[PDB]
Amino acid sequence: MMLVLVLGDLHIPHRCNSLPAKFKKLLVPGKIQHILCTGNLCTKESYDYLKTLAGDVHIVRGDFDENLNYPEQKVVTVGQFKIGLIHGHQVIPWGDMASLALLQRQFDVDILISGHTHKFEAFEHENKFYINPGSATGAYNALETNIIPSFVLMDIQASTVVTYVYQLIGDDVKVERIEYKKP
Amino acid sequence: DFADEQSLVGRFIHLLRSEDPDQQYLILNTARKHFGAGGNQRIRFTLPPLVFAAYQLAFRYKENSKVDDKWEKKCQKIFSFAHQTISALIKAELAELPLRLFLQGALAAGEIGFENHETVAYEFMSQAFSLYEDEISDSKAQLAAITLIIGTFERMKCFSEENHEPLRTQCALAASKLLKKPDQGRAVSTCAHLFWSGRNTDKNGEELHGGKRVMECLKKALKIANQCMDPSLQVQLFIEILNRYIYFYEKENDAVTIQVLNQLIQKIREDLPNLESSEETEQINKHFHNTLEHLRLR
Repeated sequence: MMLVLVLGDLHIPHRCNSLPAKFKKLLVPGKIQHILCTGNLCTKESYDYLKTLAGDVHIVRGDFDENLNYPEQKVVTVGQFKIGLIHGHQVIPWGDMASLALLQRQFDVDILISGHTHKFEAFEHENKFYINPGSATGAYNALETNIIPSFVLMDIQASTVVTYVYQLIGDDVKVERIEYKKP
Repeated sequence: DFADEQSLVGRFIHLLRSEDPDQQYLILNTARKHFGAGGNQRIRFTLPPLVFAAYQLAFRYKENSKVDDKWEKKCQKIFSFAHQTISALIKAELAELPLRLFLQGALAAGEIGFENHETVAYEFMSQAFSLYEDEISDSKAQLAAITLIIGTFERMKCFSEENHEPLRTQCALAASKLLKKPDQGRAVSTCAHLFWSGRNTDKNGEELHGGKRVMECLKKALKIANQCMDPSLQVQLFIEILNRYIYFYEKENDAVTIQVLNQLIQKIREDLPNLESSEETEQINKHFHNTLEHLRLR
């Protein structure tokens, strides 16, 4: 039974210099066996930090990442789950559910991870699961004047996922649980 | 080396946001001058954060929006600063980066609405378009760059029809003119969205919902499909244009008749079969099936 970490849109050092203080205290090596990164962390400096928390890291190219060597989108299988990854800027309109869904068909994935909007989202649609970690650094975004730092780690036992959303509201770190199981 | 001042700028940018607003513009300008004498291979990592600085500071000026009476004037100056900083990167023979930074500026000016914000936003957009024409030649970079321009323009609602119609048409042409037939087709259909969800200040906040124009867009897209001249991609481009039709159908765009969806699904049936068993050929069936399962016809 494996747990995966999902984050992105860190935007270091374009808009932020690092992940919030408390969050750093929660992400420590050993616990994570997988990492799916949506966003543009931008600097390779942030790729290394990621490479710390775990060894098997998956990253897709964001609209501001320096290294052009990342995949526009990638499909990674995690146990019984087939998961798609894409940054989001390629989905028009940007955070449109119908457009994300249209994308799900083409990929043929059970779960679809994307970011770009910097707004955490975890919902089910026509027997499929959609997750948007948000911005681990609460990175600025012209469309939304109030961004909330956050990441999300899911736990897969078998054909059943439980995604934990980590938000940074106020000082304390609130949390929320959401479960999804293959149709 | 040429990027060893990045971590450095991170702190700077971070702490900048704590000093008071009128204080920041001055500090941001000297940080510019300072890094400005840095070189040309350096400003690439150094100046961008300052650009986002400007943007965030532009919002800060508004959030102080009744305590100051010249906040709209400060915003105009800070956007003039960003325009400047970005032009610096172009001089240092950069394109991709500056094109995206102009887009961000366009979005920012749209959202803030200080006075003359529309004029500024339009300047930032055409400036982005200029880089697209002139400096971006690679086919791949194009599809990505034009798709980013369309996605950005689609979120903006500040333009008056007098400005929206030009950008709107300009995207369509850019799209139909891409290097390859494949990219040409995907892009042109993506423009569909500009005529449906796009918003001008004339319908008083409402989307134009031009079912008619959305159809012609996907129509031209189809024409592009029939020429792709390749079994595998030809069909694959058909399945995509089909899902796109569906996107508008389900949004209750009267123009998208069920007959049209049928004609396209049919053609796809008469072609999907002639493919060599592949890791791909199989996925194009799954894709088509997913699409048909979505329509409940499977």
